[PDB]
Amino acid sequence: MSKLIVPQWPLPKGVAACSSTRIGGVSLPPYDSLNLGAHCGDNPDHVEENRKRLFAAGNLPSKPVWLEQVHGKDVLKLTGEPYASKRADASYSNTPGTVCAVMTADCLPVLFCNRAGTEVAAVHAGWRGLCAGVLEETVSCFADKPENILAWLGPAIGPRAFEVGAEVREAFMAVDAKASAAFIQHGDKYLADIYQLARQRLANVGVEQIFGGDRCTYTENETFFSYRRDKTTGRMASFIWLI
Amino acid sequence: MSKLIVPQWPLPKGVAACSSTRIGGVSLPPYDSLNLGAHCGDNPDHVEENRKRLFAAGNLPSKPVWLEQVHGKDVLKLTGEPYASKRADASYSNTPGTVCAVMTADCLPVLFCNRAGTEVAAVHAGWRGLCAGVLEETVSCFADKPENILAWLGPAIGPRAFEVGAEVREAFMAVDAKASAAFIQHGDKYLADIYQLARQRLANVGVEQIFGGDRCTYTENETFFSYRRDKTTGRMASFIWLI
Ligand SMILES: [Zn+2]
Ligand SMILES: [Zn+2]
Repeated sequence: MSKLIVPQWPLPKGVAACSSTRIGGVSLPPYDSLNLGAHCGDNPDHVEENRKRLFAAGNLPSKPVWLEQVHGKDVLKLTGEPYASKRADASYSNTPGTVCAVMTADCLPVLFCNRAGTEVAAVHAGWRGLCAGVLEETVSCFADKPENILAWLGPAIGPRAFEVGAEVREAFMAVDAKASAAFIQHGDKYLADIYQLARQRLANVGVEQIFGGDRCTYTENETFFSYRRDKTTGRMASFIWLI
Repeated sequence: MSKLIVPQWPLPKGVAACSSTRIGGVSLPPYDSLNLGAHCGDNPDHVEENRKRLFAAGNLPSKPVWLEQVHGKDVLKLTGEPYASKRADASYSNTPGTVCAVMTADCLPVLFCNRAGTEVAAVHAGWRGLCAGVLEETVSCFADKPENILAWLGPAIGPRAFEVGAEVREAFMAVDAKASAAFIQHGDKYLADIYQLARQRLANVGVEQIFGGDRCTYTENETFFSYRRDKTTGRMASFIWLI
């Protein structure tokens, strides 16, 4: 009964993508059902069961190439299983069968693929990496032209729960003063719209086509895990790959 | 104008309580008339006005101490504004003037107080915190004995609309098989009686005096906001305090 989100976009013929929810797994509170993360304290066998179940649900051709997400802006081109460091917050693939995966629980998941369906990419974009331009570095790994790139914004904490400090807002404006529209005042802090921020950097890059960005990990607690909300909790993941 | 629900129970001397409804406000759809929630996308000034009307109608001594409800089971004791964190789903107070409040739109609201009139508490009981035991934790905050504690169940999504998966039912039965009675199958799901579950947990702790729990936020769409019913909508709240 694993419920799986399918990105609403003109998915190209040779591309398959899926994003998970906290439902249909086997873990117990505070990671109650489909927790894919192996680093939040959950029962290690349950995490294996959840992964085994989601891979089947998603018809993944092979195991996802999990990164060592350090909230930076480095993109790891999945050229071949023999890697040095998997340390990074994005992956790019031009290889059929290889699975791009990003692990999240509030941070912005973003999936990319060219219209021809010959190259994909997955990104975990927290504010720091977002601000440092992880989306720009990902896009630049694409041989194709921005014009031909599709971007899907996965479930993340929305503009009603993503409360951030004044530095975060000033951090963004100090790169593209137009980020001012993504912040609304809420006391000595602001309510940021990570989707709006992504769209801006994406536009700056040329990517005219963007979908998703209509969910909230924090608010829809019955569907997603949320680090901001629960502190100790499970993890969801977004996957893309060339068939 | 600001129709205010008054708990039907043996209200003690120095205690006052009220619970709001969607009527008598200033908001427009999908939050038409008295929305109290400031984080559901409503017009803040309207929310600002809806709150001022209620506080007057309710004749509250001060502004309510809004919590950061995360659907957990943490209870916050209101002894001094400088608080480490506001993250909680229940509040307790033995200080006059202090207003305990919980914001809802389906989840179970519960107000507490002792027969003496020296202790009060409010609880936002989502199904997880209810299961994880937020009512027991709230009670164990009272210096008085359960025998003397009065409990009121405010409007929540009733037993004819609160549909849940096998997980919910199982989670509850895990804690106490007796919880099987609050569930009645509907297709591949069940119909839960949140009030029934509250009463059981309340009884396990010796709370002999329980009132209310005859409403349904979902069904009575002309009186309450419903999260299950409307996806985007306002919020009601329940208030209690020592005069
Ligand atoms: Zn993150
Ligand atoms: Zn709730």
